[PDB]
Amino acid sequence: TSLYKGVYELQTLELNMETLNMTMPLSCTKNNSHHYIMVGNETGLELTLTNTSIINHKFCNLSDAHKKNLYDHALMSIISTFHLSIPNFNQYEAMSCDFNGGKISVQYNLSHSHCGTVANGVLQTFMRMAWGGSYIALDNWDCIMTSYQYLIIQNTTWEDHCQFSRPSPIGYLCLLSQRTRDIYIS
Amino acid sequence: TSLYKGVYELQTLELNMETLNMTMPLSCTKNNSHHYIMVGNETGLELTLTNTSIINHKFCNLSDAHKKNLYDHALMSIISTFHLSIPNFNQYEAMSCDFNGGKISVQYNLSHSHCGTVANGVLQTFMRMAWGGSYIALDNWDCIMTSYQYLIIQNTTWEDHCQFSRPSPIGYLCLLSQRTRDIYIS
Amino acid sequence: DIVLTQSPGTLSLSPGERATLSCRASQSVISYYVAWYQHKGGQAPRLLIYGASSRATGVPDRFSGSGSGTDFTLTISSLEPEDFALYYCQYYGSSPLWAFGQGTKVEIKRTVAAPSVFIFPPSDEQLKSGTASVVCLLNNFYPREAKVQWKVDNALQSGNSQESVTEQDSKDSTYSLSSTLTLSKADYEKHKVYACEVTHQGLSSPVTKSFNRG
Amino acid sequence: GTFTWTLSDSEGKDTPGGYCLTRWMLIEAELKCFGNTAVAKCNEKHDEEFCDMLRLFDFNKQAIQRLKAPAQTSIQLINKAVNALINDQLCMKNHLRDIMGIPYCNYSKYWYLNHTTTGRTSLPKCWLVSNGSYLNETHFSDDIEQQADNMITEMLQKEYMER
Amino acid sequence: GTFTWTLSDSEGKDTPGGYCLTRWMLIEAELKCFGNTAVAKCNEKHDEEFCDMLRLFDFNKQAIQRLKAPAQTSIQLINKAVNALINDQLCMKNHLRDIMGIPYCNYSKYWYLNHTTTGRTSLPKCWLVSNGSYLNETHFSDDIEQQADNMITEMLQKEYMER
Amino acid sequence: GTFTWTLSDSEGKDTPGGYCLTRWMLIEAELKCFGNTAVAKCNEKHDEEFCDMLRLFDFNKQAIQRLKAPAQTSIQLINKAVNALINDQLCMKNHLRDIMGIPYCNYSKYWYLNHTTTGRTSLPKCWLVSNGSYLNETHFSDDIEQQADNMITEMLQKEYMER
Amino acid sequence: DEVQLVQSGGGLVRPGGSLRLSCAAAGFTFKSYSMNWVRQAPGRGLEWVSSITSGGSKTYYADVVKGRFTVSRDNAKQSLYLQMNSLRAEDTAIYFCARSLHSTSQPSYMDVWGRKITVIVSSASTKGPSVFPLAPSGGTAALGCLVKDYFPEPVTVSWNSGALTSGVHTFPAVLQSSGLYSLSSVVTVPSSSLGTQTYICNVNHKPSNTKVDKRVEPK
Ligand SMILES: *[C@@H]1O[C@H](CO[C@@H]2O[C@@H](C)[C@@H](O)[C@@H](O)[C@@H]2O)[C@@H](O[C@@H]2O[C@H](CO)[C@@H](O[C@@H]3O[C@H](CO[C@H]4O[C@H](CO)[C@@H](O)[C@H](O)[C@@H]4O)[C@@H](O)[C@H](O[C@H]4O[C@H](CO)[C@@H](O)[C@H](O)[C@@H]4O)[C@@H]3O)[C@H](O)[C@H]2NC(C)=O)[C@H](O)[C@H]1NC(C)=O
Ligand SMILES: *[C@@H]1O[C@H](CO[C@@H]2O[C@@H](C)[C@@H](O)[C@@H](O)[C@@H]2O)[C@@H](O[C@@H]2O[C@H](CO)[C@@H](O[C@@H]3O[C@H](CO[C@H]4O[C@H](CO)[C@@H](O)[C@H](O)[C@@H]4O)[C@@H](O)[C@H](O[C@H]4O[C@H](CO)[C@@H](O)[C@H](O)[C@@H]4O)[C@@H]3O)[C@H](O)[C@H]2NC(C)=O)[C@H](O)[C@H]1NC(C)=O
Ligand SMILES: *[C@@H]1O[C@H](CO[C@@H]2O[C@@H](C)[C@@H](O)[C@@H](O)[C@@H]2O)[C@@H](O[C@@H]2O[C@H](CO)[C@@H](O[C@@H]3O[C@H](CO[C@H]4O[C@H](CO)[C@@H](O)[C@H](O)[C@@H]4O)[C@@H](O)[C@H](O[C@H]4O[C@H](CO)[C@@H](O)[C@H](O)[C@@H]4O)[C@@H]3O)[C@H](O)[C@H]2NC(C)=O)[C@H](O)[C@H]1NC(C)=O
Ligand SMILES: *[C@@H]1O[C@H](CO)[C@@H](O[C@@H]2O[C@H](CO)[C@@H](O[C@@H]3O[C@H](CO[C@H]4O[C@H](CO)[C@@H](O)[C@H](O)[C@@H]4O)[C@@H](O)[C@H](O)[C@@H]3O)[C@H](O)[C@H]2NC(C)=O)[C@H](O)[C@H]1NC(C)=O
Ligand SMILES: *[C@@H]1O[C@H](CO)[C@@H](O[C@@H]2O[C@H](CO)[C@@H](O[C@@H]3O[C@H](CO[C@H]4O[C@H](CO)[C@@H](O)[C@H](O)[C@@H]4O)[C@@H](O)[C@H](O)[C@@H]3O)[C@H](O)[C@H]2NC(C)=O)[C@H](O)[C@H]1NC(C)=O
Ligand SMILES: *[C@@H]1O[C@H](CO[C@@H]2O[C@@H](C)[C@@H](O)[C@@H](O)[C@@H]2O)[C@@H](O[C@@H]2O[C@H](CO)[C@@H](O)[C@H](O)[C@H]2NC(C)=O)[C@H](O)[C@H]1NC(C)=O
Ligand SMILES: *[C@@H]1O[C@H](CO)[C@@H](O[C@@H]2O[C@H](CO)[C@@H](O)[C@H](O)[C@H]2NC(C)=O)[C@H](O)[C@H]1NC(C)=O
Ligand SMILES: *[C@@H]1O[C@H](CO)[C@@H](O[C@@H]2O[C@H](CO)[C@@H](O)[C@H](O)[C@H]2NC(C)=O)[C@H](O)[C@H]1NC(C)=O
Ligand SMILES: *[C@@H]1O[C@H](CO)[C@@H](O[C@@H]2O[C@H](CO)[C@@H](O)[C@H](O)[C@H]2NC(C)=O)[C@H](O)[C@H]1NC(C)=O
Ligand SMILES: *[C@@H]1O[C@H](CO)[C@@H](O[C@@H]2O[C@H](CO)[C@@H](O)[C@H](O)[C@H]2NC(C)=O)[C@H](O)[C@H]1NC(C)=O
Ligand SMILES: *[C@@H]1O[C@H](CO)[C@@H](O[C@@H]2O[C@H](CO)[C@@H](O)[C@H](O)[C@H]2NC(C)=O)[C@H](O)[C@H]1NC(C)=O
Ligand SMILES: *[C@@H]1O[C@H](CO)[C@@H](O[C@@H]2O[C@H](CO)[C@@H](O)[C@H](O)[C@H]2NC(C)=O)[C@H](O)[C@H]1NC(C)=O
Ligand SMILES: *[C@@H]1O[C@H](CO)[C@@H](O[C@@H]2O[C@H](CO)[C@@H](O)[C@H](O)[C@H]2NC(C)=O)[C@H](O)[C@H]1NC(C)=O
Ligand SMILES: *[C@@H]1O[C@H](CO)[C@@H](O[C@@H]2O[C@H](CO)[C@@H](O)[C@H](O)[C@H]2NC(C)=O)[C@H](O)[C@H]1NC(C)=O
Ligand SMILES: *[C@@H]1O[C@H](CO)[C@@H](O[C@@H]2O[C@H](CO)[C@@H](O)[C@H](O)[C@H]2NC(C)=O)[C@H](O)[C@H]1NC(C)=O
Ligand SMILES: *[C@@H]1O[C@H](CO)[C@@H](O)[C@H](O)[C@H]1NC(C)=O
Repeated sequence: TSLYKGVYELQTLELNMETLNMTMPLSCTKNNSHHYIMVGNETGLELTLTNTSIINHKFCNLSDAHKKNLYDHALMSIISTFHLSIPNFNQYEAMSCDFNGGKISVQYNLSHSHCGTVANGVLQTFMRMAWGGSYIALDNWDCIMTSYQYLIIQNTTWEDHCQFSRPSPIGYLCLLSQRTRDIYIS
Repeated sequence: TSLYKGVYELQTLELNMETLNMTMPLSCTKNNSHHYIMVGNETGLELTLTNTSIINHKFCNLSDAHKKNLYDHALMSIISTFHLSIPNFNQYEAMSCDFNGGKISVQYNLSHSHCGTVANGVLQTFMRMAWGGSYIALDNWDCIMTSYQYLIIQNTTWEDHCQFSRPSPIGYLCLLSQRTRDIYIS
Repeated sequence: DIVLTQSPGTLSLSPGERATLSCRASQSVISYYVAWYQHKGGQAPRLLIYGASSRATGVPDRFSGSGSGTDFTLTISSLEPEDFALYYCQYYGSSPLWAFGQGTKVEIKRTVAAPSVFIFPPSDEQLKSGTASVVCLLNNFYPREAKVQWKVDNALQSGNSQESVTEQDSKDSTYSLSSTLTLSKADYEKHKVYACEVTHQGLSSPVTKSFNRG
Repeated sequence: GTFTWTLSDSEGKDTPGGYCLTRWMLIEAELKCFGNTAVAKCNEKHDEEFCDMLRLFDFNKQAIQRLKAPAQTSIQLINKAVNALINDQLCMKNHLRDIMGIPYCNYSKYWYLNHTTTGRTSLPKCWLVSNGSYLNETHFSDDIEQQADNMITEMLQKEYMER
Repeated sequence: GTFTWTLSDSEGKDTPGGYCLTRWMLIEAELKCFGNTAVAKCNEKHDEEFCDMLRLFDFNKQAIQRLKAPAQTSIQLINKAVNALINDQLCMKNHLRDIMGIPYCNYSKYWYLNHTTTGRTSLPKCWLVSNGSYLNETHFSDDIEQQADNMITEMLQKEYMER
Repeated sequence: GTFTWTLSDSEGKDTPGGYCLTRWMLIEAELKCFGNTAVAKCNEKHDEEFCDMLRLFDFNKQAIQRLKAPAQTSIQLINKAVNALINDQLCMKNHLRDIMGIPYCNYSKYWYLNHTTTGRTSLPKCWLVSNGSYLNETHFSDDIEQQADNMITEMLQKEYMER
Repeated sequence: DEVQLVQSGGGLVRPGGSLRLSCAAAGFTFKSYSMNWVRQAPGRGLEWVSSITSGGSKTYYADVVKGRFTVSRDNAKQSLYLQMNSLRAEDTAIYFCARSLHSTSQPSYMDVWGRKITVIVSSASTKGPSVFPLAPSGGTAALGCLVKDYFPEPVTVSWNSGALTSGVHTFPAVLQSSGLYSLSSVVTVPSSSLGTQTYICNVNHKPSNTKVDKRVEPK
């Protein structure tokens, strides 16, 4: 062991962030393409970087979904926090959603095309929310690129998804300040 | 030179804020009517207090402008930051815009008429963003008046516009907290 | 152990051109601990770049740093006369604690100059002592690459000759080289004709200078 | 805004103050108790990640114990309270450093010095990382050195005031 | 939220710390170096405009050097980082004072004391303005006086600790 | 963000600093003046409710006196300035405590110690409440005790420096 | 003063011997900084030797010098030491001290360096050189001196007692298998002047108190 000044031994500790699972979201990374932000012991949210689309239309009927009020209220907050943190978002047709039956299905079309890409804004937000192990997802003044064509956000089940990085709440809690920042008037 | 306690000489320094031109906007004042907020070495934004209108319609087709996505993304952020900082804005017909071809053309009709004037809100925001030398633009519980009829915001070229006050970033950076503050529900 | 491989080993450029020096690491490393150093012969190494891209005080801004992961770059925008020296990259934190590159030398590129060859027989005082050193001199050439072949009685010699090169002349940027064939007096008088053969890219054909004992 | 959540953990201790991270809060480790002199710095410092985590775990402990669990997990409370627990500009700093290739704090691993006979402990400091690689101890050894110095200075300030 | 950007400028100096404003950062003036004792106050004080500017210029220097320049200038980064560099309530204070006819700081001009033989320098304080007219030195002379006093107190605290 | 509003009330006093709550600012009580040593803590502390109220009442006094009254009351100014006057995370703390059944500060009632011969006063601390019931003095008696101790320590630090 | 490190120590030892290198700080807070030793063996590159943290708590060694070298510091004297024991011939090098600071606030770097310390490890005895002529054999001709079998370095060769400097090349010395050094100094001169002008090389070898002058003449 490391001894400094003869009498002080260097020691370490690692926080088990899963103790916070009942009060705040927990982000973690399963592999390069699959990332998760979990809420509690039952539900959560899978963030996918993929070439395989799941929505071929260009609708995001949030007004309908709100009125019907079948979705998980916490998950919808996270979706809103995610989308409201995207800098300079202006291609509403690059964002497709399906909320039938209360599910969460959100698809950002990253292929709508460096810094002025809508993918830039989306990926930056994805970088910040999966902060723990997002460095293996992708590789210029913060501006990012990816060969993947879609970012998909779908609700998932509580399983052992955190196979590459351990759960952390920092990514979500630090994104909260980016909401309604660098947002355009419409 | 001024000597305090016999041994301490009073000395001064003045920051050259233009060194920041590549990371943040710079505001400055050309004369009473013409004020500028510049971004980088190529583009910028001219804020005009004038009696001469440039837009006779009452449209601000932001949804169209966003979809077409021809404008400067930084300039549109500034426009949004400016408009989202206007306290108690409620006369959407006093704001006209033209975004054809990607240009920035925004016109606030200050003559729509003390503290309940839409001009008050607009001028207060203009006061805060051109903070350096805005005191020569105009002369009551923060509420302001002006004989000018229009505030015009148009994109401009990078030139030596800062002929009355030297460029500063403070006005813009301190406005960022006023966004979505004292904004009305619609 | 970490290995820092700089490239090229020798970068030959004229004054006023961009010099791009490279450093490749064994493993992937944290940019914050990559440093560049200039080393002239008559003094101690000089810190040029630290933290991959921060330029040290006194460094004249033509020097820049960039890089990430495993590939790092030192760049001089306009080579100046004092900029021709040795350069080393450095990484702190692995094993060895401080790793260095083998160094890149930047030299002045010149027009090709051919060596002027001279051969010197052994002096008689040396023979009276029992060893013979015959010296072959290659004077004022560029580039530095030169091949010297010692032949005695038309027999190729290997292992009995040391070379030594001067540093680039400050005026005309040329090199000079000496090859010293060292033989015992016994073996010296066994053979008659002594020759050094020089091949340099400035010569029309390999030049041979010879002598016969006496 | 500026954090305000106070840590309450004085019961049964030799002197009020400090904070004990239970086994549940630590990855594969037994309980770790930090004294008042270390933890009391969390009331003042504006840039110690570990202090933000202390308030975070204490808020989670308090909220779970003092509020009744909802049927479906709501994150309303943490959204309401986050800025009284952590300094969102501190992790902005860590984000900007990451963006810049500078070693940064991912809030998971911390180091501290521990006196080999008196057990006195320093306030844990975040073990930095960059592109998935954690710094080696050698990378910040002189930091550990000055930490040992502050420990020695504090131990001498205590013997003086213990008269 | 509370600022967190740390200033890094210790290379080649007689002792780590301090900050040197290069010629590029100063209007018509040569380089100006401020020592650790002055600059280290920027880590703690919540109301020194010059400290906010130190972090601002350092962030600009760092960002330019460590990030690659985009084709079109983006202000996304500064919008993301502004609150880790400056105290947006500090310039709110200066704004409210301006609104009120009270002299205020426009962040452009600063004054400091400089020892005529040892060169020791105070942390620069903002030179106030009102309706385009900058205060005269006489308007805040007693401030300069107490600054000289703190310099003398610090110089005596140094000679004591330099044993 | 972090509060910045400075209190200005030095006129006619024996030494600059402090703050006097006039009769208008107090419920059914005469003027109460607090000295520099107590009030000067408001420049540094991040968790004293009374300090936030001092800045609030001073801003109200200043704004009324230095700005002309509008025809219809506007709250634009306070919305613009609130975060330079109070720590919105401090009352978030009081809100979270209330939600949790923990005694909290409703910002209305404060207590302080007052030396019976020298008149020296401590910085008032908020008298806590829970479900409409204010704490009894017995509930925080040891707090009052350590406050008396800090008063004695400060009085001894003053006699030492008064040489 | 100026921020510098003042080197001391070094010299010549036989294999197995010992040498203590030291390096005193001037004009900077020595205790704040880690300290390092770096050497350059002849013809090779920069190579790290050892390092010590600011407070002496930690010392690190290159694998090549482990167990033979011991680094230490005295912050009160603001001094840094390297005790090289069990020296090997390959330990011949110039040596440098350099400061560094290892904190999360700074990158890693060696900003302040001392001047070179010369360390020679050899079994050879100090010996003056033997100077043999290199005689010339239209245009320009070349003559020179062969400075052979000397130890240690350096030697200073001048021509015609300092007056002849144009076109002189004194080559770097080669370390022969014997353990002794050898070099040649040459000069090109107009062939016409071979008869009129006399040519002397002046070989001074200060470590052996030897000053040799040798006439080079044709044939
Ligand atoms: C999101 O909402 C979209 C709009 O939703 C409607 O409006 C909102 C405000 C709510 O009230 C919502 O409840 C409404 O449904 C929605 O798009 C809609 O999708 C339906 C299909 O289910 C479309 O109905 C089809 O209409 C066409 C004709 O209308 C089109 O052409 C005319 C003329 O050009 C246009 O004026 C219209 O705007 C449309 O463009 C019919 O031909 C078609 O008939 C057959 O189609 C289905 C296909 O399977 C058959 O099963 C039927 O039996 C029919 O035989 C439909 O009637 C509707 O036009 C369309 N609206 C728009 C504006 O596009 C979208 O589906 C929602 N997405 C999700 C994920 O919920
Ligand atoms: C901002 O957008 C405004 C609306 O834009 C339309 O809708 C949005 C959602 C987008 O899809 C956008 O792309 C659309 O254009 C836009 O105002 C529009 O301007 C056009 C002119 O270019 C108008 O077309 C004219 O319509 C009239 C008749 O329509 C009017 O009367 C009827 C009946 O009262 C109403 O129901 C309508 O709402 C209108 O009030 C025609 O008479 C006219 O014919 C001639 O006019 C032009 C004039 O130069 C000639 O060149 C043509 O050749 C014709 O011979 C046009 O067809 C459109 O009505 C109008 N919409 C509205 C709602 O007012 C505005 O121009 C945009 N501003 C900018 C700066 O881009
Ligand atoms: C921190 O210091 C580490 C060494 O310090 C020692 O260990 C620590 C824990 C303390 O005990 C300290 O007191 C000790 O002094 C240093 O470790 C190095 O880490 C890198 C990885 O970042 C290793 O490089 C990779 O090695 C693997 C394993 O094969 C190696 O085995 C031996 C060591 O057993 C080496 O000497 C060999 O040369 C082999 O290289 C390789 O598989 C790998 O190459 C391939 O794999 C990667 C992906 O896995 C690809 O990207 C590559 O391109 C190749 O295809 C790497 O070469 C290195 O071996 C290891 N050294 C030691 C001695 O352990 C660590 O780097 C320091 N951290 C930082 C941030 O500087
Ligand atoms: C999500 O958050 C929840 C709230 O923080 C976590 O709930 C906690 O879960 C643990 C078990 O994983 C509970 O542990 C309790 O302990 C008894 C017995 O433990 C014995 O051992 C310890 C030493 O390890 C000893 O100190 C004790 O005295 C005991 O003798 C278990 O049998 C029970 O399960 C019991 O609940 C915590 O109490 C529990 N806290 C709360 C508030 O419910 C949950 O674990 C988190 N989920 C994940 C995956 O981490
Ligand atoms: C907008 O922001 C940019 C980023 O901050 C600014 O770029 C900087 O511009 C200056 C020139 O205006 C560059 O200066 C460099 O200096 C060399 C030579 O300078 C010599 O003189 C100094 C003393 O004055 C001496 O210390 C040096 O060692 C040199 O010997 C110039 O020839 C080059 O132009 C060179 O770039 C800065 O390097 C440059 N910084 C960056 C990061 O690009 C830009 O000036 C700003 N625009 C305005 C209008 O202010
Ligand atoms: C997910 O957990 C809930 C809640 O668990 C309770 O609250 C936790 C914070 C912790 O204290 C647990 O020990 C508690 O049991 C589960 O809902 C409860 O399940 C328990 C049995 O496990 C049952 O006795 C309660 O009645 C349930 N309802 C409550 C407490 O309101 C839920 O079953 C868990 N879901 C899964 C998929 O495991
Ligand atoms: C995502 O966006 C891309 C680009 O807008 C779409 O790709 C286009 O799709 C259709 C045919 O597939 C054509 O408009 C073009 O040929 C395609 N262009 C490119 C560049 O691929 C893609 O279809 C979108 N995906 C979804 C699910 O809407
Ligand atoms: C997803 O699709 C993209 C389509 O562009 C793939 O990227 C291309 O991959 C081919 C071959 O691998 C390259 O030749 C192209 O240059 C790539 N285009 C780029 C990088 O823009 C990508 O590989 C696919 N990803 C997966 C996981 O299948
Ligand atoms: C995503 O959420 C939806 C909505 O809750 C899930 O679908 C429902 O699941 C519940 C049980 O969990 C069933 O009782 C409902 O009948 C389901 N409704 C529909 C429309 O499917 C869905 O399973 C979730 N997806 C994942 C991957 O977890
Ligand atoms: C700006 O607003 C003013 C006031 O609403 C407009 O002025 C009116 O314009 C028309 C005729 O010019 C009439 O409604 C009134 O006679 C005017 N009233 C006043 C008080 O001037 C003005 O037209 C608007 N400007 C623009 C460009 O829309
Ligand atoms: C812009 O137009 C306004 C119109 O009101 C001008 O203000 C008027 O100016 C006349 C003569 O200068 C005065 O008699 C009026 O009292 C003014 N009206 C006010 C102050 O409400 C204003 O001067 C014009 N500005 C410029 C620069 O031409
Ligand atoms: C305001 O911005 C617009 C859009 O960029 C400018 O107009 C374009 O300028 C570019 C070159 O800068 C040309 O290539 C385009 O053809 C122009 N398009 C149009 C529709 O004009 C405009 O010049 C800018 N105005 C000012 C004053 O700078
Ligand atoms: C500091 O180190 C000491 C000894 O390494 C630790 O003390 C141990 O923990 C128990 C109770 O926690 C003590 O009673 C014993 O003295 C030790 N028990 C062992 C070593 O089995 C102490 O916990 C350490 N402190 C921290 C914060 O890690
Ligand atoms: C404080 O004053 C001294 C003397 O007025 C300044 O020192 C000058 O600057 C150089 C280097 O910066 C010193 O080496 C010399 O002693 C001075 N040179 C002159 C006067 O030409 C010092 O820079 C001042 N400090 C500040 C922060 O202004
Ligand atoms: C502390 O207590 C003293 C005495 O109880 C208070 O002094 C009184 O107030 C006036 C002026 O404010 C003094 O001149 C007298 O000594 C006292 N007058 C009385 C008792 O009628 C003092 O005000 C108290 N301070 C506070 C902050 O309450
Ligand atoms: C980061 O790690 C990845 C995976 O090991 C590697 O490919 C990359 O080169 C590293 N460095 C970066 C991204 O700067």
